[PDB]
Amino acid sequence: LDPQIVISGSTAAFLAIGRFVFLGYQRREANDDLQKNSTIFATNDPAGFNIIDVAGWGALGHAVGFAVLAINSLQGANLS
Amino acid sequence: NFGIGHRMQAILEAHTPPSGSLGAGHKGLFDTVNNSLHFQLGLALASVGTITSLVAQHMYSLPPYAFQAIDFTT
Amino acid sequence: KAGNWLPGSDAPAWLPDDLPGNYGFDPLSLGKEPASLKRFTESEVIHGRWAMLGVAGSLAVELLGYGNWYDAPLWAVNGGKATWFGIEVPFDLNALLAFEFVAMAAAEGQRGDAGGVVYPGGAFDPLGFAKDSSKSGELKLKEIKNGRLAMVAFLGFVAQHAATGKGPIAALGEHLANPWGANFATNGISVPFF
Amino acid sequence: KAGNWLPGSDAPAWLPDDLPGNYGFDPLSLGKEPASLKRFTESEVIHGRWAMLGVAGSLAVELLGYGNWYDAPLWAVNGGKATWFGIEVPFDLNALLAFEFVAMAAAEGQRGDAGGVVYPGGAFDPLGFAKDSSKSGELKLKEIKNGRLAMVAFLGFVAQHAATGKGPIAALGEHLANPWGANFATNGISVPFF
Amino acid sequence: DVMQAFGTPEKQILIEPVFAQWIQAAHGKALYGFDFLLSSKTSAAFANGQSLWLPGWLDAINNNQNSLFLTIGP
Amino acid sequence: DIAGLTPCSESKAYAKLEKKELKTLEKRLKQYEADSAPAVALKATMERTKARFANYAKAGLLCGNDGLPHLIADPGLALKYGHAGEVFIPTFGFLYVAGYIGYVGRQYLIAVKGEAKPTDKEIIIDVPLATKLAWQGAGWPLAAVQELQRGTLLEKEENITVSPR
Amino acid sequence: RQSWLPGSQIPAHLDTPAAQALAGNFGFDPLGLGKDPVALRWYQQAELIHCRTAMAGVAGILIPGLLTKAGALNVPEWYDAGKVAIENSFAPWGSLLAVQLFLCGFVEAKRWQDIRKPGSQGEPGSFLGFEASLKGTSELGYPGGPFDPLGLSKEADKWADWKLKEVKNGRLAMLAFLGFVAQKYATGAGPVDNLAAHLKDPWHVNYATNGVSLPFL
Ligand code: CHL
Ligand code: CLA
Ligand SMILES: CC(/C=C/C=C(C)/C=C/[C@@]12O[C@]1(C)C[C@@H](O)CC2(C)C)=C\C=C\C=C(C)\C=C\C=C(C)\C=C\[C@@]12O[C@]1(C)C[C@@H](O)CC2(C)C
Ligand SMILES: CC(/C=C/C=C(C)/C=C/[C@@]12O[C@]1(C)C[C@@H](O)CC2(C)C)=C\C=C\C=C(C)\C=C\C=C(C)\C=C\[C@@]12O[C@]1(C)C[C@@H](O)CC2(C)C
Ligand SMILES: CC1=C(/C=C/C(C)=C/C=C/C(C)=C/C=C/C=C(C)/C=C/C=C(C)/C=C/C2=C(C)CCCC2(C)C)C(C)(C)CCC1
Ligand SMILES: CC1=C(/C=C/C(C)=C/C=C/C(C)=C/C=C/C=C(C)/C=C/C=C(C)/C=C/C2=C(C)CCCC2(C)C)C(C)(C)CCC1
Ligand SMILES: CCCCCCCCCCCCO[C@H]1O[C@H](CO)[C@@H](O[C@H]2O[C@H](CO)[C@@H](O)[C@H](O)[C@H]2O)[C@H](O)[C@H]1O
Repeated sequence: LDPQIVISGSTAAFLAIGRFVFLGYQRREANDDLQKNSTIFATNDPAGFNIIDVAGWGALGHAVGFAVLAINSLQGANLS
Repeated sequence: NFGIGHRMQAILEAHTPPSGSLGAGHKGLFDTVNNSLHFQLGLALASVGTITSLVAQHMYSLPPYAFQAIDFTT
Repeated sequence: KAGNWLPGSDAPAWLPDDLPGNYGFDPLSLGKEPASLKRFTESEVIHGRWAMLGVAGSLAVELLGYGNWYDAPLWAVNGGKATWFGIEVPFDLNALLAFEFVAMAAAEGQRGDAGGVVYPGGAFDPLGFAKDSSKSGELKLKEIKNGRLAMVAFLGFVAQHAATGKGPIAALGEHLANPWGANFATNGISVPFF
Repeated sequence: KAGNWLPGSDAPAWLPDDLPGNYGFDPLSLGKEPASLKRFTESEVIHGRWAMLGVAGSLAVELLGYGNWYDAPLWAVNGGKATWFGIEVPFDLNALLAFEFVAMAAAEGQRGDAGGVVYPGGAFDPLGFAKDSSKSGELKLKEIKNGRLAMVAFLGFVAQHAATGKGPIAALGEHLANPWGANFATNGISVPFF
Repeated sequence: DVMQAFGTPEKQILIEPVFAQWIQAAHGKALYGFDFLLSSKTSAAFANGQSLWLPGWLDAINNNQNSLFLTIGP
Repeated sequence: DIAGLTPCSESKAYAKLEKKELKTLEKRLKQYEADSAPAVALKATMERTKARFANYAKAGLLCGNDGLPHLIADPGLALKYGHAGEVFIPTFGFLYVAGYIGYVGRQYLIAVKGEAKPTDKEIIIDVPLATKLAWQGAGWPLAAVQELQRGTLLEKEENITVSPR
Repeated sequence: RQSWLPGSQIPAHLDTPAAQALAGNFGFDPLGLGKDPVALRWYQQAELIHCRTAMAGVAGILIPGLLTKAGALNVPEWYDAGKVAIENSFAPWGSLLAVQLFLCGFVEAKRWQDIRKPGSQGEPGSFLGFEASLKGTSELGYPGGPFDPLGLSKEADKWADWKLKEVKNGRLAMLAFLGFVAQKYATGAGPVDNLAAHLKDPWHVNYATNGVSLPFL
């Protein structure tokens, strides 16, 4: 498997579902100076999808993407 | 501080069996555990105490160190 | 009320008379809590609908002559190629998982937000059989009864295959040939002391 | 009232006088409840009509020389082919089951919806024999009496074949040849200690 | 002890630990003859892991000169 | 066989153990005269020993490498291979007698709590009452179930003293 | 007042009007098993079912056995019939037994639900018009209806006598079956063989000389 299509595809899929499908569900579930949300990560995205969400759904995509590459690499392996 | 993830108090308040078999369930236990150093130390000792036994049971049967098995006294 | 599952008994008070498929069967009183019963009512229909498709798909494959339901995914493990009605499907296992996860998440995510709606109608009822909502009571009873039967049938497929290892149609032919010598009592599995 | 089944006995009160074929026979009081009797009244006529066709068919096959009623379906299990009056019928067992199930389900489904209409008339009475109500009383009695006779006759075919293994026409010929040496008492099963 | 003292060791109560030996067989120990799961060469569990770790594990568990699931008795 | 054991009737160690036990008695029997009482006692012990090893082998006990009988406690294995008389059947023998004792004692306790001085009936036993209850305890399994089904076996929580919590 | 033991104290729970209305009440309950009225009602049903099953079973052993000795029939011993029948059977005993449990379980369940709620099996619409005949009679354990084709129970003047005869013969049949089991192990012969052997020499062929029953002697 080519790493670019697999990792890009999985990342694209997980960003889409996080923005169009489960964004509403996550927001409903989601809803001394080192413990306060001092910086509000404001975004111009119409649906409220901000950088923190991008890191989260993007991280899942990368993790799932490498799992596909790792599992496939085993097939045809020697001494393993 | 980043607006994602779980609040531990929320998780505990949610886990109440509907039939009432556990009464109020886990309501109030976040403050009980979080405000009691003895509740925390009791949990830590119980967890580490069991882990120490696991170390004993697994290290003799699955020796991780080279030439450990033949050193009977060790 | 659809009927009585145990003639001579009294229906539990927590099962309303107008609930489709209400035979008063709740010996463990799982639906005693009204909030729990609401979830169970939705879940039963969903399980029945999937089981009705699953049983039809399991029977259709073996009747048409493309193996049994149990052997369908073996191509993805033996290096074979997917087929459908004898038509080769270019996709491989990894591609199939991607399509299914994305598609089902989109469709199931949409249904989840609806808030436990079990009879959408509308786009899901193009021919408008239940559009009247007056005669829908009879149809809902037919759906739940066929759905319950399909759920029982599918468990019969899994259990029978785990015992004899044959397909449901093959097992039926085995029973018909020797009804008294080919049944669950002669597997050597289901009843250990026989 | 047609008559009395047991001379000197008292007719049950729950059997209406006008009911065709009413001989006051209900020793077990099965028809005591009006709802039960209504269902049983229809079922008796349906059984009688099928038995009359069944007995007439069973005799016709053997009289015309095509075998007895019991051996008719053997072609489906011995790898043969169906015949009707000697001419081959291309259909096989699986096709016959499918067509019969669909045809009977449609026909019997329509009857079930009518709600126990024993005597529909109309399209089913093209010659209008039962058009008049006054004459219908006697005709209904003749139908139920011939029907009850046919039901007993078919039970005779089944019981006699099991004991002897021959066809109804063959049995009648055997009895006529040696009445005192060929009967139920000499078949070795009906009467034990002989 | 009383049976041993009176010179009749055959009269003592010796209960085999079949539940524990059954677990050992499930892990691949062929001594007890239960022969299922990792002790059964025709099981799915035995086959699926036969290319990853079962060869090394099965060699170690069926050697009675180490401490990996020692043989047990009354 | 089960768990690598072998039948005692087919065990070399089991047979060897019997020879050693009899050999020990035979050595002692040499120093006594044929008709003397010590000789009679020793031979009686020898006969019992031979019968014991014969009976255990006949019963089908499994022997370990040590040659000693080993019991089988899992009900499935015991019933499948004819070892039910080792643990399984004895299990229900005990529970019948144990419940008999417990049920009879409970009946006596309840019976005397309606007397003027209940504690006097616990140090001076009402033998006529105790004897009657002993004979009726043979049906305790039936009686106990009926109390369980009637809701009279147990006392209500509102009548049981507890400490502050 | 007829008693199993003249002069003994009849248990109080067997002297109530409800208990004395049971068939075969001779005041016999030394263990006090039926002291609870609810339990006595259940045990009365158990005794009737055991009585009727034992009567059918013992008649199925004794009548074929007596005819076999006379030569009218050729039936094996009751303790060998199961093996002989299965060899010439169309099904293995496992499939035969399984069908039996399904069929027996169904009718036993309907009887069970009638004990808990008498007359409840007549619930309209439950059975295909036949539920009207499944209500039973006013007495638990005497269903009547289709179970009494000749209508012998309708005769009030003979009702009490019929019930006493059933329980008396039923109790006798139960002891007869227990005798068959005991005599099979003690003697290793058939029940009619045991009867003939006793009649041949009563004073030397009995349980005191079978070598099993009396080991102390
Ligand atoms: C539940 C069962 C039951 C039991 C356990 C008993 C038990 C007893 N009853 Mg009772 N009865 C029972 C039911 C009934 N009894 C009676 C009516 C009576 C009466 C009238 C009497 C008893 C008595 C007795 C006692 C006799 C004591 C003894 O050693 O006799 C020894 C037993 C025998 C001598 C009989 C042995 C018979 C043998 C096994 C059969 C032999 C038959 C052969 C054909 C003989 C060979 C041929 C000959 C010519 C040599 C005994 C405690 C007697 C007693 O002591 O009362 C205070 C007494 O008088 N019972 C009735 C009818 C209502 C019963 C109905 O179910
Ligand atoms: C105390 C716990 C305990 C444990 C650890 C075991 C363990 C075992 N039992 Mg036992 N058993 C127990 C209690 C226990 N049993 C009790 C209380 C009963 C009486 C109700 C039985 C009745 C019983 C039967 C009837 C059988 C076993 C059997 C077995 C063995 C294989 C089946 C299995 O997976 O069992 C693991 C145990 C459990 C998960 C707990 C529940 C076990 C149930 C009661 C029995 C399951 C039987 C199984 C479906 C048979 C499959 C076919 C077989 C040929 C392998 C296994 C060594 C089987 C065997 O090998 O027989 C020779 C067998 O046939 N057991
Ligand atoms: C005997 C019978 C019913 C008898 C009922 C009785 C006595 C009931 C009696 C009582 O209940 C009462 C009234 C009142 C109660 O108080 C008392 C009792 C005593 C309880 C029905 C038969 C009913 C018989 C019927 C319906 C028969 C149908 C036969 C058909 C269709 C045959 C078709 C074919 O034979 C062909 C033509 C050609 C072949 O080759 C193929 C086949 C398929 C075999
Ligand atoms: C059901 C029954 C027997 C059924 C037998 C059947 C179906 C046999 C069938 C077959 O044989 C055939 C026909 C043919 C064979 O080829 C095959 C088989 C299959 C073998 C016996 C019950 C037999 C039941 C018995 C013996 C019960 C006895 C109970 C007693 C004595 C109780 C006494 C007391 O309880 C009181 C009343 C009051 C208390 O206070 C005191 C005590 C003392 C506790
Ligand atoms: C703006 C816009 C747009 C666009 C967008 C885009 C294009 C985006 C992108 C995005 C992206 C592109 C993102 C990414 C992310 C990523 C991440 C976040 C990652 C992570 C990772 C990780 C975490 C990893 C880990 C690991 C390691 C390190 C090792 C091995 C293992 C693992 C894998 C686990 C659109 C048109 C739509 C619309 C309009 C607007
Ligand atoms: C008093 C108190 C306290 C204390 C406590 C304690 C001290 C405890 C302990 C405890 C403990 C100490 C516990 C333990 C537990 C354990 C468990 C529960 C386990 C489990 C396990 C499992 C489940 C497993 C499984 C498995 C197996 C077996 C094999 C294979 C793998 C697996 C994983 C599957 C506190 C502080 C709270 C406070 C309050 C009071
Ligand atoms: C082989 C078969 C595999 C099957 C795998 C199934 C995986 C299921 C994962 C579910 C993850 C959560 O997803 C799901 O969460 C909620 C239900 O719980 C839904 O959301 C809804 O749930 C609440 C509780 O019922 C409702 O009151 C709200 O309307 C809404 O918040 C989401 O719209 C749905 O996406």
